[PDB]
Amino acid sequence: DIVMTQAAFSNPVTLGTSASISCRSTKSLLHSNGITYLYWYLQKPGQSPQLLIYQMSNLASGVPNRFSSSGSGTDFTLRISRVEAEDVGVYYCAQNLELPPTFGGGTKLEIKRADAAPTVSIFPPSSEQLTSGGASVVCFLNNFYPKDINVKWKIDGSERQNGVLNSWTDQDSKDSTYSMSSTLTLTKDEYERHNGYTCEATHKTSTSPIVKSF
Amino acid sequence: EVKLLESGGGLVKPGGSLKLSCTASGITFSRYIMSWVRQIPEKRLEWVASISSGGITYYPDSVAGRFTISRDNVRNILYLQMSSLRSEDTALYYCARGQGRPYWGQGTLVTVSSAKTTPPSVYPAAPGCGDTTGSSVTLGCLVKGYFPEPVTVTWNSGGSSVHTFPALLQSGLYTMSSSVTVPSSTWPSTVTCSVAHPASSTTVDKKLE
Ligand SMILES: O=C(O)CCCC(=O)Nc1ccc(/C=C/c2ccccc2)cc1
Repeated sequence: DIVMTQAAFSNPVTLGTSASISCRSTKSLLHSNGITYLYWYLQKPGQSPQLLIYQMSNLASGVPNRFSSSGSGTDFTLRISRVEAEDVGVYYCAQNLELPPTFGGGTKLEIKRADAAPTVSIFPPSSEQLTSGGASVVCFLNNFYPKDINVKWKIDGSERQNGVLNSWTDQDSKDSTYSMSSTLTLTKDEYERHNGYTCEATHKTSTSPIVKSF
Repeated sequence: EVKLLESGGGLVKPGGSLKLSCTASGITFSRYIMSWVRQIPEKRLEWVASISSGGITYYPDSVAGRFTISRDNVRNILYLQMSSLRSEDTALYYCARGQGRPYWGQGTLVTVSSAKTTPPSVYPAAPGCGDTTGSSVTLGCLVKGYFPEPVTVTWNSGGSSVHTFPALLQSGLYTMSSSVTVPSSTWPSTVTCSVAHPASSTTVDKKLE
């Protein structure tokens, strides 16, 4: 098998500047007909894989000329000029020279931007949910940067670490920020015997942990 | 136009069988090495099977003996007959014309499990007692208790400040939430989240307040 190797990440790139993604093959992809059978495709969160370049240097349909690929038969570089926010995602190199088809592990493109505090919004169990016996409290920490952040729950002044679930999005294709949700799930009974719930968000930007409670 | 379209995916019990199909416009399957590839949670493509123009079939060990790739040259249809399905086969399956300029479809989902297809419960997430009732308000919809995972949340279709978070498996059922942001000067104009779950042929619309 022809193994395709790429780094899992690349350094964050400033909007408007160039990004370079490397890839290497264990065997030359240069065919006897003079064509190099290397292709690149992109995978964005919630979207199907999109072909970017094929036969090493040919742009696929709808791909802007900001994208280009260069290299030899075994060492390649995908270049993205004037990086845009919507360019975030995972870039894969792969070969279609011979069977079996093999693909690289993909390189995630990271966009560097100005820091931003998370907009915190908390919500108590919905009436419709309580009527069914359930009881989950939700709070969003939206549009923050960098992606490193941490949330903490406090029920009646006490820290409730058990029963909490967190979910993070990938870098936003428009604002280049990150978002996440924290959901403390418990029985309506456990919820009732208490009042005053706290969703605490301690980022690394400020020293004033944005905390929301009800 | 030129496009490939996979179909036939769905829920299947461990040890069961399923047959996927692939049709296309603008591509004559009989002329190429046609393949099937699949995308699992890891999100890294895995080759499943290929068939040359000569009709020779190729398979990786992972499915050798259980999967059969075939082609109907006349009707121009590609097939992937699966058998003795295993939980490890769960994935999004793609049909592909890999030579030259690669072409592949949108993929078809195959889920192997004993679990049951459960509809989603949608709960509104709006501000209540003592909130930041003002410019820019964060609204949302909590979706839980569904299966399989495929579910789509849409806000009046015209949503640009939406944040749909990755679903998380909980006791065998998936749960996810979606938040939206809009200026208070337009909150009283009807904000609705439409949750679609084709797996259960269910669509739930919740109008926030
Ligand atoms: O003539 C030859 O043997 C060389 C061609 C071999 C071939 O078909 N390779 C090949 C087969 C299938 C693929 C599929 C790629 C893919 C990429 C993204 C999503 C879905 C599918 C990519 C390459």
